[PDB]
Amino acid sequence: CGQKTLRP
Amino acid sequence: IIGGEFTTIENQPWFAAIYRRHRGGSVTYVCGGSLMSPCWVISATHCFIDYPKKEDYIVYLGRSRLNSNTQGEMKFEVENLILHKDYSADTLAHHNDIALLKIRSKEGRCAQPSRTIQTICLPSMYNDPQFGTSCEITGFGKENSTDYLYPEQLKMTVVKLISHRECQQPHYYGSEVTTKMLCAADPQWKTDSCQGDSGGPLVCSLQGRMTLTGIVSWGRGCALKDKPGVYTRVSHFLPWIRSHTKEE
Ligand SMILES: *C[C@@](*)(O)[C@H](CCCNC(N)=[NH2+])NC(=O)CNC(=O)[C@@H](N)CCC(=O)O
Repeated sequence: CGQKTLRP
Repeated sequence: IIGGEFTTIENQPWFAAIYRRHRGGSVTYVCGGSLMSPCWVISATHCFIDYPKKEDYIVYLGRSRLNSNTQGEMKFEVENLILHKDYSADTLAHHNDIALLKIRSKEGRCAQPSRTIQTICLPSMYNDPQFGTSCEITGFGKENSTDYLYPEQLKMTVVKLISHRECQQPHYYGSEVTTKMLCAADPQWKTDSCQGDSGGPLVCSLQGRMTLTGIVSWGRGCALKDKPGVYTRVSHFLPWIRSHTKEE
């Protein structure tokens, strides 16, 4: 949880 | 919302868009949500009020566009919609706005958490940021109190928190603001949440991981001089949530 993926 | 940042299902991967169906084929957007475990979403009570049927509600996880399918999204049945046995609201506020939906796959299983399908961290006990902390909300909210179409692309905005000393004041909400709800706004009249936004995320990351600090509930007018936005502080509801999630 709180695991916000990275797609920048 | 009235902030300014169309975003996607990868910026707020835990957000659940909640829909209600109709005898005549369609569906319309009610309120937001937040995954907790695989099969438990969690919104506000004033959404399922006038139409309290757990059967005529469909729920979407992994979807950024409003009235259009986002590939790699999961549709659910609300196999159990239990609300808060103390919810009530007056001529302004709403108290105890918090409900839990237990979802199940049309095939028979819970959420399979992945890139888009993700869950939030619950706040610990009596733990909330200070009164300056910028936190971030989202939703398919109303772009204007007066406006009437719900923007087509998921939104997002950051907002500063406010104190009891602050909100309890005369030019604000006086004694309508209680200790089981957080007040939030920007310097003045620039950003806020709004209708359609309810049942969804006040987001502050604490100690590292981004947690479910609050939940959008009410406020007089969207983005207004001396008029914050109120969220149901999940802090105090921690046992309630945990008390239903396991057995009954
Ligand atoms: C149920 C939910 O969709 C909304 C969220 C409103 C959030 N508004 C702001 N500015 N953050 N909740 C309600 O509509 C609950 N009732 C009220 O907000 C009323 N006090 C409305 C008063 C008004 O519109 O001036």
